[PDB]
Amino acid sequence: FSDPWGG
Amino acid sequence: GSPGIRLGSSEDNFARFVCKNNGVLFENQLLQIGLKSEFRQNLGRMFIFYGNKTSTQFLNFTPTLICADDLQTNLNLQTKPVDPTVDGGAQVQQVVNIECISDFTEAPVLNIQFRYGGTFQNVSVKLPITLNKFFQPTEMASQDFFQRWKQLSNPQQEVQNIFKAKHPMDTEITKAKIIGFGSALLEEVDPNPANFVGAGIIHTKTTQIGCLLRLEPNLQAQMYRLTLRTSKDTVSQRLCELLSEQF
Repeated sequence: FSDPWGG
Repeated sequence: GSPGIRLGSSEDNFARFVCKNNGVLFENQLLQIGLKSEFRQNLGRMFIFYGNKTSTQFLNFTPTLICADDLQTNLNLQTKPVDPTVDGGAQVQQVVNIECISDFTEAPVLNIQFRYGGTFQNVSVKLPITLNKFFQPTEMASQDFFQRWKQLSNPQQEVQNIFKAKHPMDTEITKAKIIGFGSALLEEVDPNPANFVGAGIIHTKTTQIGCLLRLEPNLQAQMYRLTLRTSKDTVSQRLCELLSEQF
């Protein structure tokens, strides 16, 4: 899943 | 008209969450707020993450969602309780269940209030729940696109914006931004190969709005002409406004 901290 | 330096405001990074769902929405010297969300039909679920950047724990961590009255009639948000104690270096999660009742333009406000080092901390940031999140992309053949494009009746349903590019023009990025926005990116529909074409349906509890869009670049001018043709004037206006800010 995509990282909540990566953006 | 929303004046003043957009730094240390409630929306410094809002636009970064229109074409993607994850990332750091806000960050001061005590708190980090991250996101992830998913949407389906007229529903969504957003996870908000609160990171404690200090060596000290926060107390009475109270995040609240605030919507003007107008926004509350179009967007229904429900949330679960959040652990009120956040250890230093620790993270806590909040779940927001989303139901779109009708198209909306305003954004919810997320207010964070907590205790740190014996002091009261308050933070307010605009939450990136936007209309295009309820898109259902619709792939279709060229001929079908043009037939639908030409079925628009009331001029209020077409909204056009000729604006300056804020970002270097780049074909792949543009394609990526359109896909991320939510509609389908239809390849080779416009006879002018330099233009982009999209199509999708915006889903809400009370009405489904068919949506078409054309994006025209002008390298010399460093501008784009974006056109939204949908079955509801307010949807065309909000989608065009949101999409225009991305390029």
